[PDB]
This record gives sequence, C-alpha cells and structure tokens, in this order.
Amino acid sequence: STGSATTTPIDSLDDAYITPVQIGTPAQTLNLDFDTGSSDLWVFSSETTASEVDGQTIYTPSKSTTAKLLSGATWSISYGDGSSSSGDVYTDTVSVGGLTVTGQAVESAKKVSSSFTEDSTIDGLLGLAFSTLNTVSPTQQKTFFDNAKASLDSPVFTADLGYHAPGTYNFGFIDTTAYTGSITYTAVSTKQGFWEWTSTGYAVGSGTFKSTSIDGIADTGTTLLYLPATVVSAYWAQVSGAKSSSSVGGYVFPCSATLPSFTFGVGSARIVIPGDYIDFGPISTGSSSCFGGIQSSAGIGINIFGDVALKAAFVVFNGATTPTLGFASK
Repeated sequence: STGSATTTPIDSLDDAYITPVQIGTPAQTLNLDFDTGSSDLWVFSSETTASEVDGQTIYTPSKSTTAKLLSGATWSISYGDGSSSSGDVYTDTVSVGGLTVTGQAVESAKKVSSSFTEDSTIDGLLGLAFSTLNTVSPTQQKTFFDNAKASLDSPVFTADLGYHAPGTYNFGFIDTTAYTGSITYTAVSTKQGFWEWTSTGYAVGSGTFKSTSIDGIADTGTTLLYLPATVVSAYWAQVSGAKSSSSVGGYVFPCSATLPSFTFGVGSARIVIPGDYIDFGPISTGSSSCFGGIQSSAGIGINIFGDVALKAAFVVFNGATTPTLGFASK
C-alpha cells in the first residue's frame, strides 16, 4: 500500500504545516501537524475543556462506529516550545492520503496549553518519530507510520515541504519526479527516539564550506533551524545590523537586509537554504526589526533541522530495520 497527502502552510510565514487526516467511521477529517520530532497522534476532541477550544475541528469518538476506548490509558506530553496537552485514548481507523490503519491509538485531549488553543488552524498532531517516545501509559502505543509499515510497499515516508506553498507527505514510496539529482543517505541514531543524524558541515552565502560534524534531528514540527552558537554567529555576522536580542528571544536583523543563503552538508552532498527562507518577518506588526530563521540551539540541548532546513530538500525517512535519512535537492 501507499498514501499521498498534500501538506499546507498554516500562515504566510510557514510557521507550521497541516495535513488532512480521516479519523473514524464515517470519516471525521481533522487537519493535523505532522511532527517527525514526536510520537503521539493527539486531537482536539469532544472531551477537550470547552474554554480551551477556539475554532479547531474536534474528533467526537461517540459519533464513530469504529472508536473504542483504550481502557485505563492516559497520555501527557510537553514539547520543546513549552506547550503541552494531555488526555485519554481511543483506538480507531485512521487514513492519510488513502493509506488506512485500523486500531490506531488516537489520543483525545482533555487539556491543551494556550499555544494550541490560540492556533485555530491545527486540530492536533501526528507524530512520526520513533514509537519509543510515545507517551501513552501504562501501555505505550505505536505511531501511524509504525502501524502502517508492514503494509507499505517500502518502509519509508517522505517530506516535501513547500516554501510559501503546499507540499507533500508520501508513505510507502519515493516519488522520483519530486527531486532533482540523486538522494544522499546518511546514518540515523534512534538512541533518543528521534531521526537523529550528523551533518558534515556548513557554508554561509558564497563562503567556503566548513567541514565539521553537527549532530541534530530532522524535525518537521519545529519551524526554525537551531544550530550551535558558533555556526549561528558566523551566519548573522554576514548580515549588517543583525544581533541577538534577549528581549525578543533570538537573532533579529534589519528588515531592509538581503539575507545570504545557508548550506548544510549531507555526506558529500550539499543542501542550500535560500536567504529568503531565513526571513521570518517583522518581530511585531509594522516593525523594521525582522526575526531570523536560524537561531542558536544553546540551552535546547539538541540541534534541530526544522522546517527552514527541511523545506529546502526532498527528505526520505527510511524506517527499514536500519533506519536512514535521505536528502535531495528539488
């Protein structure tokens, strides 16, 4: 089997991407944030505290003939940005882009933090990291990908995120028309439950490539590119007037600037992030200070190849017995 679904930016900054997902019978379609940095599929629901729902589409398990309470199971998750959610669990039929999993754990939110309430465009998350990170207790549950894997033509999914445009998540096949050149594969460590890999270095603009190992995660659920302070300082030093602002919470730059590109290494291959991808616009409406898309990972504890980086590539998440990651230009 295979699946193919379009993923669409939630706003003009590509802050996140939503993908329609069919849950239950008859189908209830919710727009979920596919997150390769976590491993819970959770939704706004008829159980979510009413004051914490503001415009989201909810899953109502009582209206699904295939929903079953997973008795005694609860979940609770906290994300890197400080947001959180928690609740109980149903199993139900879940389909993405024509690919159907029966018996999928659908985590129903009883509580969500303010960041989720305030984002009316995201109806929940669909985790695509390794199932060892799943938060359901006392019986840990599998991700949609883990459940689908055995049925897939090939044990892979791909992320093809757009810059200010829709893109695609495919399951079970590699679309050889969706990228240019060849795909370069690189080793993955699953020790922390993430799609963790080591970049071979970087360049700023037209500068020389610096060969250096940068361990980090491929995380579709993180907006920006978070790298070591040394790397980030070298990038912003090439932008006149750029500075790190503790009051704003990172590097800012004059909105009048033209940003240089940023290149990262994948083995001997190179992925180029155009300068425009690194512009996240005014810090507040009407400001001439703009927020940078490359930020320091210092104090996160991990480097994160978020959407800024991933959208510059066609990315293969290979979930074979020995997992790997592939990157191609596009």
